[PDB]
Amino acid sequence: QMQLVQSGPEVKKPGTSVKVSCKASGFTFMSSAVQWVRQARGQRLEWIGWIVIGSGNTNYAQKFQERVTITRDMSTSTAYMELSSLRSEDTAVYYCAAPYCSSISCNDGFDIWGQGTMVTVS
Amino acid sequence: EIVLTQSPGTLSLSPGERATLSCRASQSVSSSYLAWYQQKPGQAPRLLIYGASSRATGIPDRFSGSGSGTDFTLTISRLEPEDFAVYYCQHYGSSRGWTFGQGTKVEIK
Amino acid sequence: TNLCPFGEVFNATRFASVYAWNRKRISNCVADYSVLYNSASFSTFKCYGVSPTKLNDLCFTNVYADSFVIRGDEVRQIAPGQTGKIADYNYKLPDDFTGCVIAWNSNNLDSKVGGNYNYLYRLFRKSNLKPFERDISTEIYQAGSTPCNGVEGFNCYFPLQSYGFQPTNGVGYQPYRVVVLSFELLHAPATVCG
Ligand SMILES: *[C@@H]1O[C@H](CO)[C@@H](O)[C@H](O)[C@H]1NC(C)=O
Repeated sequence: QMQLVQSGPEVKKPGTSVKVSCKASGFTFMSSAVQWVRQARGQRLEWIGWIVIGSGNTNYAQKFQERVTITRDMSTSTAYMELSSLRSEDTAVYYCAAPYCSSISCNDGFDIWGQGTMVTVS
Repeated sequence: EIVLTQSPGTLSLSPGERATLSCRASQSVSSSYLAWYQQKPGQAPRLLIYGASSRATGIPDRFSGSGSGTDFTLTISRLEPEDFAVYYCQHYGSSRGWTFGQGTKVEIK
Repeated sequence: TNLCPFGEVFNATRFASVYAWNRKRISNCVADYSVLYNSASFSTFKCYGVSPTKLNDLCFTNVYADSFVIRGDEVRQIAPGQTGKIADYNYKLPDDFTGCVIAWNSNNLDSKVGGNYNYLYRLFRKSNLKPFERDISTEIYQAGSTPCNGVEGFNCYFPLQSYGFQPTNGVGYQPYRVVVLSFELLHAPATVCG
């Protein structure tokens, strides 16, 4: 059974940073890119950016340009995301997601989503 | 960037009723990458359709994507009580994309 | 009795990316491997073939020198029977391989203040390489059931990836210049001796 496991809820002051982790299990991490999206309460999904695993390609959405950093630790098969200069406006649930397949990365969709991480800024 | 618009923002259907959701691109969106997702409150979104034309593994036969060019739709042959949910679509594109549409909500009538 | 031009490899001012090793043929000359062995300049001098102290006395019909740059940790992948991103997608040695692998620490020369991104390695491939197979194609790699249209973006990746080489990197992440000496005996008179 494929799983994505995210770090639990965290509360930060405005003007400070937050770090969110997402660990893969049951799947080769190198086989697929990992993407990040957030959902404010009552709001539509908003895409943040993504990372191609093993490539280090971290291009971000223009709205979040130089406000978010995405990295990965290959030895722990874990994606990481950091946000800087937090505002109360950034209070939201943040999610990681990925495709799932075995040796050939056959699935083009996003088969597995993490449980999500709540981030509150105040 | 590709901007997606969806309608109706809210739908009201009886259980067992056939349903359609619609999405239109702001501009001549390339190919077909309009994957569809289902979401329930307190839960992560789940993939239903990828390529706007093919079911994800484990998806029931009642779900199917359709459309082309700027106009894409999602259909359900009959609604189950389980199918009342918030729906989203996403355009993978050539990257510098992955924008989500505003989504739609389906309510029980 | 001209000396084999090892200086054209080891003293070279430019090295190939690991995705496309620069092969040079060595023939019709007198080899000296004892000068390399006793230089003590190399971080590694290991052989899977005839021991280097006897190798110098053994004649071959053809010797090849393949030069490239990799991370120091990646050096462990260059052996018969090995697997990994370099061993499977960039270069492979046969189980019957005869020859030696020599590594040198190039951080003093290949490092740049902003980092050195001019060395590429292959990250993706559809299948494992055959021994001594070389592939310089840059065609976009498809990573899914959907046909790739040749445009890079999603599940359409450029197959090559730049190294993050920097002067401040830990030793395992420092660049090393590596030369692999392949030896063979063909049905011909030997032309390389020491
Ligand atoms: C490279 O050149 C130096 C002289 O500049 C020499 O001492 C050294 O032995 C040469 N290395 C090889 C492998 O020939």
